[PDB]
Amino acid sequence: MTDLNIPHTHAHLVDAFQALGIRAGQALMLHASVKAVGAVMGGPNVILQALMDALTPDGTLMMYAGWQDIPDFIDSLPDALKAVYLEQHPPFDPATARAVRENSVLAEFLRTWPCVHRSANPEASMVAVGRQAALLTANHALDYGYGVESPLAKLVAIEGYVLMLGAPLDTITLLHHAEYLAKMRHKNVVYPCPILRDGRKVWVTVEDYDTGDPHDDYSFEQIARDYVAQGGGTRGKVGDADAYLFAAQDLTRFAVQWLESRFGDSA
Amino acid sequence: IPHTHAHLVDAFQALGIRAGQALMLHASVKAVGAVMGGPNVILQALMDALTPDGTLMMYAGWQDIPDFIDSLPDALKAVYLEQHPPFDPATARAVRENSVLAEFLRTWPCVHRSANPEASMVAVGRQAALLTANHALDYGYGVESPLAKLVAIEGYVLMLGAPLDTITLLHHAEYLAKMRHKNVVRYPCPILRDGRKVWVTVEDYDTGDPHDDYSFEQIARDYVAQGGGTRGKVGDADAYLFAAQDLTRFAVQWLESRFGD
Ligand SMILES: CN[C@H]1C[C@@H](N)[C@H](O)[C@@H](O[C@@H]2O[C@@H](CO)[C@H](O[C@H]3O[C@@H](CN)[C@@H](O)[C@H](O)[C@@H]3N)[C@H]2O)[C@@H]1O[C@H]1O[C@H](CN)[C@@H](O)[C@H](O)[C@@H]1N
Ligand SMILES: [Cl-]
Ligand SMILES: [Cl-]
Repeated sequence: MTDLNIPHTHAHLVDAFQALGIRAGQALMLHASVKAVGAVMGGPNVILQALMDALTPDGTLMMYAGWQDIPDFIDSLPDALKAVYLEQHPPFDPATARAVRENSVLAEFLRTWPCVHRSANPEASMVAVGRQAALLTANHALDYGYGVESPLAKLVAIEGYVLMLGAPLDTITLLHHAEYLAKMRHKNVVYPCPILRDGRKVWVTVEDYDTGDPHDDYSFEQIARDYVAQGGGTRGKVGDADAYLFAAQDLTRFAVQWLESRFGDSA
Repeated sequence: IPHTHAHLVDAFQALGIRAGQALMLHASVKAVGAVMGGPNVILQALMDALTPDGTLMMYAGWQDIPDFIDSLPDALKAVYLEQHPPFDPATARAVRENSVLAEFLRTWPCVHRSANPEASMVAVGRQAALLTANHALDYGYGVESPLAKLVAIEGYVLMLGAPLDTITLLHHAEYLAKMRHKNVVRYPCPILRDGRKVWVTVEDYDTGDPHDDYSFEQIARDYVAQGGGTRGKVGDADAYLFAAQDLTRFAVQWLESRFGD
């Protein structure tokens, strides 16, 4: 066994974020495992407070939220059960829809922050605070939620960064944007979703690339590990966690080239 | 100055290796750095710390297992069925990834190797026969397996620069866990029976992909984060030492609370 630490302070997390390369005004997408950072004096919100302190109010912080309770599976239910879901399941409400189960404690904290913004796409919904929170989350199209009209696309375009805080590299949502952009020999295209329109629940059909299964013989772990191996990003400790800092545009470029050279029209 | 035998012994003991322990090793020889006398000195140092009363195991598998023959042209499959050699524990090579040390261990005097081709384990030391004996061909990571026995004798898993995703013991956790759905595989394999090649059908849980929305890295990272195991440097490698019983219990709970029915 390994015993818990004396709790990390706000100031010592700011120092570590800066030592890693976080700079004022950057736009960051964070993937974190809170337990991996270790005990923090004041709890997990201090992680976010420290990171925004390193970024200043001129910086921007975004996290993937999705929607834990999306009823995207109801076509597989028998007719009577499906009818029950159609009538009784709540719509996606950006104010109260809970983020996906894993590695999302900080996303849920971010939702109680004043001036938080949440994008409109339920399954692909992102949350953000800071200078470009509105810009990044605006007009997130319902179809192809990781594509050209996504917060991921905008993060790449404003040359933001991805910060890994003890989360496995294959949870980098940006890699779904690489899948979207890459010209590949086989893609799976897929579902119902209740949303709010003028304050009333309406069911819509969302069209997207499948993001549950890969489009071919690969895994996100493979791409990311290949990226780190070739020098991508910077590394450093943040609390007890091993942290990685990646340029969004570079990683996206690398991943699209990775996918196209194996399964693309250049293979 | 390459790492000396003594330097590695002291690092193993600093990490928590002790005389008499039964240990499964997962290593990346590259990660350790140059060792004076080569990679075998890693194993000699570890066995020195364990003493002859200790036991050292690694996953070997079978690099050349022809479990893919049904996906070949029929004409080629027919050639495989006539000409591909059976699994022979004496000479079957281990799988290529992170296995330099497993191949070294296969030349140790008194090494034992378990009979399940795909799931084959090699071991030396006091309990090497116990661990490798009567390894069932079906469900090779299940109840009749070296992993089950490693847990029963309160052994350990030592990660020596190898990735946390490569912990074979977690396939035993997958076997044990009551989950909503587990994928079963059935595949052909030639083995030796009374000195003769016989092709058989092996049944197992899939070990190539997880049975649900998880990764082994994620489980082991959660384990470490909640205080599981010890950590430290061995040579140039990041090392982790886990108790096999506690890690299995943690991983089964982890799987059941997330993907149970
Ligand atoms: C309309 N959506 C479904 C389309 C359907 N055709 C897909 O099969 C289905 O995906 C299954 O569920 C994944 C769990 O992640 C399994 O894939 C995992 O298993 C292996 C695969 N190699 C791992 O290696 C890999 O990492 C994967 N994690 C798939 O079997 C989709 O729903 C999921 O994905 C949605 C994201 N849009 C979530 O919103 C849902 O809650 C739901 N989890
Ligand atoms: Cl978390
Ligand atoms: Cl190796």
